[PDB]
Amino acid sequence: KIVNIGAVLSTRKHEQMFREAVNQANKRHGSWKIQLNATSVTHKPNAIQMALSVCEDLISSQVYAILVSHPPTPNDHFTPTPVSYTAGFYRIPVLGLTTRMSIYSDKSIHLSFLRTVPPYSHQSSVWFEMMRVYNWNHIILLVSDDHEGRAAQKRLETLLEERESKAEKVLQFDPGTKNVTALLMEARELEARVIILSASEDDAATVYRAAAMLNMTGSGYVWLVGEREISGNALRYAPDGIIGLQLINGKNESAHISDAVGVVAQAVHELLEKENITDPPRGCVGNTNIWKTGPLFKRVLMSSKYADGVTGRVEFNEDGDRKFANYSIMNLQNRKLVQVGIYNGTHVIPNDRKIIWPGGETEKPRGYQMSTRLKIVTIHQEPFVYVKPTMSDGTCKEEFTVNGDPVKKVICTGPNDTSPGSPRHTVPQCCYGFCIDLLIKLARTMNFTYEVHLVADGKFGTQERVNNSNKKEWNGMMGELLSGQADMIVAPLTINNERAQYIEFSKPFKYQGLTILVKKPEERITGINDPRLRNPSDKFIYATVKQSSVDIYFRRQVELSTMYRHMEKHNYESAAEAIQAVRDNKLHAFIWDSAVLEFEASQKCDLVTTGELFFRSGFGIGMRKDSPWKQNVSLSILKSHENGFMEDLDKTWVRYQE
Amino acid sequence: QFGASIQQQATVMLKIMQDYDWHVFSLVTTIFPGYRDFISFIKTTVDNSFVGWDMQNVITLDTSFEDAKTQVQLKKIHSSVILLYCSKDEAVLILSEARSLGLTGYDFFWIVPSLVSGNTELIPKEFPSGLISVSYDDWDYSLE
Amino acid sequence: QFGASIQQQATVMLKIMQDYDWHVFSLVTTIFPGYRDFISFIKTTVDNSFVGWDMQNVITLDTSFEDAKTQVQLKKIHSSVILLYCSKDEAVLILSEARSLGLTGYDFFWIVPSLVSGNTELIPKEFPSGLISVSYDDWDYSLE
Repeated sequence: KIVNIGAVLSTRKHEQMFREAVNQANKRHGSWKIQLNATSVTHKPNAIQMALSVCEDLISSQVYAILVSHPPTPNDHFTPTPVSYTAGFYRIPVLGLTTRMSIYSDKSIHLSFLRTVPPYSHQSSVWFEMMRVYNWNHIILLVSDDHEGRAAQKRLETLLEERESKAEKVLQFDPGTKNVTALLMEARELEARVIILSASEDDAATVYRAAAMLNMTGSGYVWLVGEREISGNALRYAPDGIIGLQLINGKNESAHISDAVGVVAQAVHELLEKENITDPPRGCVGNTNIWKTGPLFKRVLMSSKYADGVTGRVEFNEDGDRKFANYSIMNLQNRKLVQVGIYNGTHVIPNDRKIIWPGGETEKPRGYQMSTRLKIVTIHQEPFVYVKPTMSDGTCKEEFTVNGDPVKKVICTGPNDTSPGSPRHTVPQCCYGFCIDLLIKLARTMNFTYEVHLVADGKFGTQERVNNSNKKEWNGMMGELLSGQADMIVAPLTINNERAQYIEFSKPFKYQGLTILVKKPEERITGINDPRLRNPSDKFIYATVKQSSVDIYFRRQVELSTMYRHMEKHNYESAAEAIQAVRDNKLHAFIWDSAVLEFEASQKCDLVTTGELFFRSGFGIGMRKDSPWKQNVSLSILKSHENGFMEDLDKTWVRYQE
Repeated sequence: QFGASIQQQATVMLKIMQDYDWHVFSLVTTIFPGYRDFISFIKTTVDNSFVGWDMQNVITLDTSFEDAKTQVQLKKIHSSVILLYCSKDEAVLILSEARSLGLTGYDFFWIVPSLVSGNTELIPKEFPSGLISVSYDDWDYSLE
Repeated sequence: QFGASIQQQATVMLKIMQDYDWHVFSLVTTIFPGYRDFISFIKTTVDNSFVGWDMQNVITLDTSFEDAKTQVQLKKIHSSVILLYCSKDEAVLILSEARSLGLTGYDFFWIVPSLVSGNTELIPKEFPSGLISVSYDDWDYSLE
């Protein structure tokens, strides 16, 4: 007829308040014959013998609830873990009250741990409420604590599942280092300014000093931190105008103890109304039998619904967290904490105080500034991308064409040869041609600067297994684009269904098919329907560029596996290698686009194309995902389609013959 | 520890599914903890495998099933291979509902991990004869 | 008596299906008597039609359903038009089971005979709004 409650509490005044709450718990519950005893223990500066003393004292006491209520501990470990593990050996609920670590959220590790405080990842949902208010989509994540970093990434993907957007940059590294400013500058070069930080006080002060020295706290830079990042020297190193969070009664222990007493008391009076009552045995000596109503009492604690307390509607979810939590939103106005918002369990309301930002006006700074210098990457296409070495030092010889058109070149940067050939030789040379004039037309239509560089290899990019952990990766232009080093691929991109699933496409500027390059008895082949090419031999030598989209289009064709097995022994690096090889009469056929070989037939009369025209497709501009550089650029491309500028580009290279 | 984690075990089970061309499957996840890592590992493995897995959407749970809202999600199942991540006392009720809904047919498969399959002696009669399990408990190599 | 028969009503319902080109359908028959003549009349009508109907196999019920073996035949239903022949008492359970299955969709039509369509006043809440029925109940021509 007795119920024992164990507690690890230090101060005698709060012990007296705890005993007073135990005494007042039996007030409104009638004259029932249940009794409530409480046993509180102090704290030795160690942790092993503390765990020993507490575990054998609570075995000898046979308690039902175990409480740890020590915020101001000098050790920064904050580990009530061993007593919770010892109670989880017999499945006894330990109600943690102080820490908010995400390692306690794993119920597979902490089998019988409950708590009335949520982890900080729920604050990101509050920050998602910022996304419900300030209408901001692209974020920049920075988490140093990797024990909670996977849970923060999980919660972030759970929040972004609704809008189906993507985080622009995520970062995880070892806490303790200092040279993280390179990734800060890489995030600075991005369009967004939203900064989400999840670390301890030392790394927060380190990144505050790094933003202060590099002036990343100017206009438009969105800063959004929590309670751990506004304490200690991080509060001293914080810039003025930063927005932070505050836990209402997060450190106020006296009402929190009474709330915990009310929760435990109503849980015990709920459990007394049901059958199958079991008791914890004397597990110190000769008792390893588990307490059989562990998950039963846990299920009692799952449906615990309350209506008493100064905090309010305390309620457990499936994770045993805190529902309907009042939060405060603070601002740092001239090294002074100024309250600028309140938060109920679903909605943010700013108070009568104004919101003064570190940049300009008091309204929200739209920190989504698009890149005025679009990084352009391309492959060396032979009739389209002419690359010429410089004359004296980084210069371009301004030669004139035969039609009175001056060639407007650009200073591009490119490697010299392949990686076994050239170890490291990347020089700036002169790029011009077809798509360069297309980019000149785009820069004439819309005012934006650019940065033309070249892809490191001579491949488009295929979907290949990386050599560890069985993961798909891309390479080439797609590998340089998806890594964030490139912005817009201006190249004759072969449009297919696979790449449409991953990135968005624009309107095609080129429209052509496929053809066969031969040299001039049947000297022609007339397409794929030659039966000798269905079952080839060592005579008809035909191949294509290694890691090309033509090979992917043939890989989708499940009835031409013989050509896929035949052409893999003769794939070349570039198409010019195939031109030189068939120039020496070593090749016999080559599947390639139409107008390139038409221009090369206009250059060299021995180069002969075939008669058929299959795979009538289009080539456009390689693009990113949903972006404001899509609609206006596509309208500019269609404006180039409707006028005679396509005919002008034909007059430059296509219509011009010899 | 000298053991085998659930991630490498999921890798082995998806290797089994790749070696059998069992590409049309489903996934039922309960409220047993350590489950979102399992879902995310399945998502990354499907995104990093040459199969292109035809995966039905995840049947999620909230509590012990009322057989009112979980019934609709279980009646969405029409695929053969069924994956599950739960405890044993949950799996008894899951297999009882699956036999009650007829999900234990000859076409339908059931692959469970080693954490739900406990003692070799304690086998309740509600288990389907043909239940696929993967455990590192090798009787050929003793403790010595 | 007057009016049509169940065979002429089946002819009218197949004329409805012919006028709308709903050629992919099914047939679900319960243990209400006169059912083998109904199935044989449908077979001879498909065999005497200019359509070339796509008829799924007949789902035959046995007793009050355990929702174990009948659900296997109900999950085989991939067609659009569902043809049900039963009484008024079993129709509530069949429509509730089909709603639990999710087989009461927008493309999943329901055409019922006249005898299951009972009282105009007594309408249970398990009827889909759009339930197709055929009966000789004409209000424009009275008894006189």
